[PDB]
Amino acid sequence: AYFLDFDERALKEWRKLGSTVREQLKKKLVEVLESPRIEANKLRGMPDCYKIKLRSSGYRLVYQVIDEKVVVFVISVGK
Amino acid sequence: YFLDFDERALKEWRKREQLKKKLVEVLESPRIEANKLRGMPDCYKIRSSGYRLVYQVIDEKVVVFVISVGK
Amino acid sequence: AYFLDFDERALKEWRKLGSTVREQLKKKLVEVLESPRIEANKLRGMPDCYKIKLRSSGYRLVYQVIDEKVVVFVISVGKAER
Amino acid sequence: AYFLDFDERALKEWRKLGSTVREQLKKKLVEVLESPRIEANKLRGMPDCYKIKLRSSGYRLVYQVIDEKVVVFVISVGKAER
Amino acid sequence: YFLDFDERALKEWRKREQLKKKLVEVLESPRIEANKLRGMPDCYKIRSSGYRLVYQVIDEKVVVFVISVGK
Amino acid sequence: AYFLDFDERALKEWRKLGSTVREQLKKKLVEVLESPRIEANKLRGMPDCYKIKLRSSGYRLVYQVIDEKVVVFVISVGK
Amino acid sequence: GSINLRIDDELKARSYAALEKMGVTPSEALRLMLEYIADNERLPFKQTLLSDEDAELVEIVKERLRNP
Amino acid sequence: GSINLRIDDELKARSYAALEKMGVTPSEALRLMLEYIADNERLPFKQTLLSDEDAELVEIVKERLRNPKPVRVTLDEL
Amino acid sequence: LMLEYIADNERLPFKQTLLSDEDAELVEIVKERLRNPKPVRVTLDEL
Amino acid sequence: GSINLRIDDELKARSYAALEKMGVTPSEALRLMLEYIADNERLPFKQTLLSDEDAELVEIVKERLRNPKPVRVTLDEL
Amino acid sequence: LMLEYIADNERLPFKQTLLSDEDAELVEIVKERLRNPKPVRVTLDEL
Amino acid sequence: GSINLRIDDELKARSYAALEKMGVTPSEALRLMLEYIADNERLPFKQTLLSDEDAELVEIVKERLRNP
Repeated sequence: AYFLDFDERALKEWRKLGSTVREQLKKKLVEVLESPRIEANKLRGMPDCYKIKLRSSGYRLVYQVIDEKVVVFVISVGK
Repeated sequence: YFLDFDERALKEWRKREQLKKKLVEVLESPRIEANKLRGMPDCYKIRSSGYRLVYQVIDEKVVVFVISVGK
Repeated sequence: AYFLDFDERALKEWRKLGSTVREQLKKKLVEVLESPRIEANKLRGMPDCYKIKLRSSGYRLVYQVIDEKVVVFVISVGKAER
Repeated sequence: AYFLDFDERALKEWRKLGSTVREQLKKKLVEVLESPRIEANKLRGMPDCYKIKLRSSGYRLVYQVIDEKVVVFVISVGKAER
Repeated sequence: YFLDFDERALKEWRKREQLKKKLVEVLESPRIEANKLRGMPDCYKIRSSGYRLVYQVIDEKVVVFVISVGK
Repeated sequence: AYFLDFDERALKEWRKLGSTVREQLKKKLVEVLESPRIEANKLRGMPDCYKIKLRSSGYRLVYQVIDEKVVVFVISVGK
Repeated sequence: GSINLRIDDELKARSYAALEKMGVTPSEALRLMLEYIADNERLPFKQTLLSDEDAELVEIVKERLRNP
Repeated sequence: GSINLRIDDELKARSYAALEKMGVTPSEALRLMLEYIADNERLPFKQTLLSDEDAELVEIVKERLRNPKPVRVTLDEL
Repeated sequence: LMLEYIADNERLPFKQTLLSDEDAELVEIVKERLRNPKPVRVTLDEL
Repeated sequence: GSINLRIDDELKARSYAALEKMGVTPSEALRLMLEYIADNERLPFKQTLLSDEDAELVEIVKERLRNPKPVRVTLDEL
Repeated sequence: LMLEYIADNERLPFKQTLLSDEDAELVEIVKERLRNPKPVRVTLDEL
Repeated sequence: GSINLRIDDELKARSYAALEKMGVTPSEALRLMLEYIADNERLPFKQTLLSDEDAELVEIVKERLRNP
């Protein structure tokens, strides 16, 4: 139940995702929005940044969790 | 992987079914990063009971080395 | 202020301080109790542990701050080594 | 006190501060010049860099302390981002 | 070890005898911990001139990868 | 030209070294006493501690360098 | 909805004072903690109690890795 | 003293559920936070907004230390 | 022996420095965008 | 002002040799150190003596956190 | 390939965790002795 | 031997004041620095000038590892 923010660039990238691929990323975003910190997807090298990784397609979402505003901040979408 | 027990750990074990069930999963692909006992080289932990088993994975000998079992 | 806990060993050590030395340790303790994290007194090598140092006498108090209970947990009081 | 160096870019930024804002940055600078390492203002990710922060205005000064020359080297002055 | 050059590094090289003399020593046992460019994965540096060559050692391909040559 | 301190235990260990082995350790101690910080012998895990390692025999000396007193502090000798 | 909180007088003072300095309102502060707790099922503070339990497990492993 | 907090209905539900699982009363949780804030002068959450503000400060330092142009000055010049 | 490692771990015993400087690319695009963030709150319906 | 330092003959030799190689005068070196000490209130050397004093403090903390025995107290009890 | 590594590096591609917990033993004897240090200044002649 | 040092009056004050606090004499302090310099052939201060030269070399490597 974290809020969801998208960077504009991240949102623009999102707009030009295949209907299929964003459907599956979205299914993992909503899992993320409730308990956003998945230790396995920690993007080492940046504060509180995590990946969402797709088995097929190989597309990647990167978000940062900001606890002080309870937001998940989607920064990047692509490959 | 090979499975080694320290002498002390084996004494603990004797005094188990559910842990053993998780050990065989550990024996194939032993490095579960989520249970990383941070602060130690290559060491990991294994719901109920609140009992804790600690083992070390040694790449050069393909063994899982159970060091401690208890609380 | 944060709550104050003393370990049993730490309290025993506290008891056999000169009236003067515990007097000045206490005065810095009340300051710690309202802002327990002095990053300068950070005791590296253990989670959330900090020192209280007395210029004279050379006595050392070590406490750990447990934020989840807002307590300062005094673990050791003394002067180790020569 | 430590010597004071400004980067050319930093000095240009300094020039176009309101008389008030540079006035308060300056007043904290003279304090820094006699004890430049405030570990609390430590800028993590670069060697020996520290911040000066103004409560109001939100302006940030960044300096690096070069002990081998006893200088404080002010690298940036401004307010990045929204 | 294999020897790879980045395109930019090779342009630098063209514009050398003493460095090459040290490279062949680097090509056999490439990891000299004393010249570790700390702050970077697997990167190292190579008296006179004050010129600097930087290379990365990649264990999985046995290459020494010269990235930069200059000052 | 650093001063040389031995821990008493380190000195006792030293006393019961073979005449041969201490002769070669000593040859490396005097190299250490002038420029004590050898980056390769850094004993990772402790402040400013370094090894002196012997090819033969396999005996080990451990010292800590204390710049503030310009001493090299020999802590351990053995295998 | 609404929540009614029993608070020590002195703590109301010091905590509100501090919140103004930070430019965060008391209501925003408390709604953050509740949302956090709701989603993470824990308090937002450092888990130092659990942290130094692990540190002692390590101390036992260390001692045992001395003589396997 | 007393505090009245205006709270979304669903958040009251979800947070109370969570607090009970933990065996912490809503008052105890909020009194911890207020005490923390009072003593530490910050929110107990990771300071990641401040963290990636510094990250950009570091980025400006890095860029400028490439070609440093120091100028020795006195306060009276400032 | 090395095969027994690759069997279980599903990777090479050497350090994956290729993924190191692939995750560095991502960090870059992320470090860069964190410089100029442009946040937008979105209903999942609005996705 | 002025300072007179009593110095061993050989150390004067060896340190002067070293200072010349660096192109630093004995006065500049000593004025850096005195300025550092004045502002930072410590010697510029690694604080390793203090470092391994803390290391033993850490050792007592570790031993005691094995079986912690906290006692809640007030200042008036102390 | 793995042979080409061991040829030059003079070790195994896996991490030497055996030397890890051999250098830990030494650190222990060192950590322990740093607790009760007993320093003695010595002429190299006095050695 | 003996060394004669020219020193600013204010710096003599502040540095001696500080040395008493530390319980180190001015002579001991200066003999340490000279011995250090003699043996290590460098000043005892952090080599941050050399440090942030290396940091810039890394910044160039980083940029180049983006597109090899």
